[PDB]
Amino acid sequence: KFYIQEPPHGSPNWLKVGLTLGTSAFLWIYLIKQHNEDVLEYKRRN
Amino acid sequence: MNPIILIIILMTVMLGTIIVMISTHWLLIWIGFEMNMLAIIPIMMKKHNPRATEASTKYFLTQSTASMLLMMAIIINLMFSGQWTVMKLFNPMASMLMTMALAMKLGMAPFHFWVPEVTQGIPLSSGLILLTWQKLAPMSVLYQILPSINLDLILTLSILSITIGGWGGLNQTQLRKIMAYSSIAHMGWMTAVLLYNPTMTLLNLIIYIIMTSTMFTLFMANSTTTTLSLSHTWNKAPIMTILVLITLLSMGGLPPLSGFMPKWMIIQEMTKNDSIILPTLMAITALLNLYFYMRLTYSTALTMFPSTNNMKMKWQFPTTKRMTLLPTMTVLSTMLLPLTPILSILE
Amino acid sequence: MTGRQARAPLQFLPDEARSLPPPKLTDPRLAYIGFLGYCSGLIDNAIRRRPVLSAGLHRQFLYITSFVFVGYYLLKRQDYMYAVRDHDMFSYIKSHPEDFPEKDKKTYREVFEEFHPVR
Amino acid sequence: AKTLLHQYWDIPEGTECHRKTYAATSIGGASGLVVSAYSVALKTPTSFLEGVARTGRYTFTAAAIGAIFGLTSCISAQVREKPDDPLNYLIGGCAGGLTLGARTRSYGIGAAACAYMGLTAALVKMGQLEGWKVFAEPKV
Amino acid sequence: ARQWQPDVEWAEQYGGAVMYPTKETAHWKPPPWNDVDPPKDTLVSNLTLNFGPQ
Amino acid sequence: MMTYIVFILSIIFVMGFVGFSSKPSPIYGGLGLIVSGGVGCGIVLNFGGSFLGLMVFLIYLGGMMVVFGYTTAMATEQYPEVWVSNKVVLGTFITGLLMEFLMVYYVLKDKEVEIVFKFNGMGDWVIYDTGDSGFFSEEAMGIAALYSYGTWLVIVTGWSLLIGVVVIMEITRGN
Amino acid sequence: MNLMITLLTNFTLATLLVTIAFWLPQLNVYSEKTSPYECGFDPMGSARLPFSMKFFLVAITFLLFDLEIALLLPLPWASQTTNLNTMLTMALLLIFLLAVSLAYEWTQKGLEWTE
Amino acid sequence: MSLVYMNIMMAFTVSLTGLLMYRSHLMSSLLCLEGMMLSLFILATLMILNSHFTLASMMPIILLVFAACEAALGLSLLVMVSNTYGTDYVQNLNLLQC
Repeated sequence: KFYIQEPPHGSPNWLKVGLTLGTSAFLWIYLIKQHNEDVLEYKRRN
Repeated sequence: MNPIILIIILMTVMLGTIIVMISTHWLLIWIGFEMNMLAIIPIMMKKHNPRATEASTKYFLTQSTASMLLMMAIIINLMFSGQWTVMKLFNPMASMLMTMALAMKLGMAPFHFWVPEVTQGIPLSSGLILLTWQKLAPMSVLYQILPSINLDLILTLSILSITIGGWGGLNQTQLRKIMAYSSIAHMGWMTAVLLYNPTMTLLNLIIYIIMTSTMFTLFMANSTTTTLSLSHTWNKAPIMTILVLITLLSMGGLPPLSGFMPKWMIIQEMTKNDSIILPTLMAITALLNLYFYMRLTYSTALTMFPSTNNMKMKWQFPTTKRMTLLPTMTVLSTMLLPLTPILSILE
Repeated sequence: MTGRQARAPLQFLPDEARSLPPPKLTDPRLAYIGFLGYCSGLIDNAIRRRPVLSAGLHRQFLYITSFVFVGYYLLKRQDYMYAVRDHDMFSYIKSHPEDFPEKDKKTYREVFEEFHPVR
Repeated sequence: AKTLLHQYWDIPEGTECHRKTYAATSIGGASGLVVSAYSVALKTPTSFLEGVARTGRYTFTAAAIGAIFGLTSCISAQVREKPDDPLNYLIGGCAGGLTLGARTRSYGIGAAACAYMGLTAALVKMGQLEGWKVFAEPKV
Repeated sequence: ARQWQPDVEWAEQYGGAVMYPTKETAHWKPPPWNDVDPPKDTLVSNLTLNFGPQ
Repeated sequence: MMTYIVFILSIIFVMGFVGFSSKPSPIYGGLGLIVSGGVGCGIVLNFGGSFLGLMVFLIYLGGMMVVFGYTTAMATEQYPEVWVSNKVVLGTFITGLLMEFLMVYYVLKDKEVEIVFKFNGMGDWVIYDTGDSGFFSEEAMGIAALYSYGTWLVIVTGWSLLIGVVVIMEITRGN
Repeated sequence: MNLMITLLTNFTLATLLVTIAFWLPQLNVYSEKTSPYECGFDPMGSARLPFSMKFFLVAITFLLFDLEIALLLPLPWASQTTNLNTMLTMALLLIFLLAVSLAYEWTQKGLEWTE
Repeated sequence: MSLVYMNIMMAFTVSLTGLLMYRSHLMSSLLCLEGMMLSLFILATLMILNSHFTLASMMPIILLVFAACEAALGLSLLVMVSNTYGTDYVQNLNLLQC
């Protein structure tokens, strides 16, 4: 439809978006874990 | 130009500056400087022309004799008090020669005559990586041996580099000599705080490196050497216009934008001493290094110059280049006014 | 200033950074960081000639996550540096009594001022 | 050198006249030799005789500046005898600027030289009499 | 469009070697665009030897 | 009779090396340079260093060999300059030798020379080793520490020399 | 300075050979012998003429491997230490790096042109 | 004080000025850089030898191997210079103007 000889993209890859969302969900999980540890650490030392 | 080979050579640039960062033996600092020079030669001369040849020649002579002057300084240090510790020196003579060797290295106003030349002919990746590493690495050593420097040297070279970088910038209608004189101006403001509180100097260093990274990325996006090409990049792409606007205005250092967080904090931790007339003369010349930014942005977007056709032809083909990292460094460089208590991240 | 844990220089947060409160949820500075990540992703979609607020929503998520994570560690460093500065200051205050004299802050019934009016 | 500009400041005000003027000529000649050394270093005067001629011209003008400034400084301090006000050195800097304009035989550049040099010299007196430091504390 | 736009003479001001000319300004030449000057030849060629009679 | 022989070798060193530094043609420059390198090797050999000076004479020599090859290759005149050929080179050589003999005068027949430091003008048998029991000729072990303790140092040395090799290769190749 | 004594005696030997060459035997009639000979033809200009060279890499290669000779020469004194395996490791790394440099410019045909 | 120290500093200063002002040859410049290297070498060696600073006597050998490979770099660049011209004076350097 309507193109000539090349989509350089347009049908997006199924590698990079899955990898970036996977590591970004990993980073959100780890930061929530960090902040919970920090609240526990403050109320532990005091 | 195998990419294995270029990854090797830039890894040696990495290794040279890491050796300069890591070591307390003076020979290792001198070796790191030399290795940085050795690897930074063939990043240039990827061209064939004698432009790159003679520019690398000038760079070689100036940078090599500055390194040998540094070795002279370390030798007079050990004719005096015998230690290989990077610490307070024990000679005004050796500190004089050492600061002048670093002054030839990173460029001061009596010593900058290789800088517009060496940026005049080289390609843009070469200029980017030499400006970033070759202006980061001597400032580490200056931070290391700050408490034993005769103040007249640093201060006079700083004032003179600011006023020469302001004065010479008014004429050059290329891009790279404008960028070189801007480098001189920022190195003047980086050196000028070194005897008072060096956290400001290293913050000035990081923000200047981010500004230059954005600048050279926005000159890699378009093969530009004069303002005429900048007018054609007005007529080919709209977002480049306002990005050149905001980045050149932050090169000027205006308060709502984020080129002001260096200057203002420097004036703070400068005028908490009783030097006032000299910082306000510095800041008036820092007003003066801004008119060539203004005529540049005038030529880019604030006016509309006539463009040649075949931009009709260029409209079909998008700017599908590589960018190093354009937007992240851009908005980290431009919207970072209210995070001034992220001064103390650096210390 | 100079460390004051100039022993582990790369120690980005020491054991002494476990005593002050961590940066809370929806603090205004980390909110501004997330806003900058949102604007960063907007202008990144503006670069590559792709539609704004469209087809880069995963990049919106990634940029916002990256900046919020970085700014989280930066805020923790900020709080540690200002806490150790305040503690060192107060130790040097308590250390020397006689060198920091408390003036007799007298009241204004006898503290004279020259006036020099305007007419 | 710090020693002979210290000799210039350490002339009391007071009158040790013709010696204040000799020190002012020495400062002007030193400054002229600086400027002339650079300007012959970056011109290749073609030839060496013309280089001596150019350095003689620049040191000649700068020594004239130093002489005329020292003379009008001493004359003002003898006539009015008030070391407090910088108006004597204001007259001094404007006299030096007008005589620089005389040595170049242009008039507008000489007038701007009068204005800028008068203000800067009166400022130097004003800050030294008020007491401002030489460039630094360097402490905090 | 009655909104004035700058012109070819503004461009010729803003184009060239340097901005402000002097009495020396002819020597600064307009620099090339590939940064390579193609014509360069001054005949640095072969050298003779008379490997001769005896 | 003579005692200042290390200082006299230094004087000969400075004479030949200043006539080197006055820049005549590199043929004569290399002649004065190898004269200076040999007598500097004599200085450091007579001072106490066993092999290091003869070593550096060898290395420095080979460098001057390659320098001579390239000055035959590239920089040739219709008639090259000597010290006594041109006005400027002759003036520089006479003035440098003049400053040398003037320093000789102020050291010999006077007390103190204070150009950059108050240099104590007397003979260099002081200071010196007071007969300490070496038994292993100190500088031999002083270089032998390079492979014992010298872990990081020769790593960066050999790495930079490998980079030097590939750098020369790519700059020559880049035509 | 015993070597200096011997060097002085050999220089006096060389000067007596110079003087017995020039002064003593016979005369020195001039006016054509001073001409430069090539094969029977007076050449163009003279020598000291710009002479290009073939090798470009080999001389600098000589220079760098002479410097690496200089690094390698305290192998005899190194051979008596308590840290033997470290000495062996760094020495093998030095020669292995040297041979890597040689074989690199050997496979990248650095020596396959006008040697 | 050991008067050889002052004399080698004298030779240093003169070789430095010879490296700075120079008539036309790049070759003489590289040559006098190599000379000033040798001067700094001999001075540092006599320092260490008076000190009995036997532990880190890596300074002479490593100082000079690094500075001689700098000279090797310079000879490569002089090869490129004399390749793109016939004469390599101060003339045929005036392009790429300041």
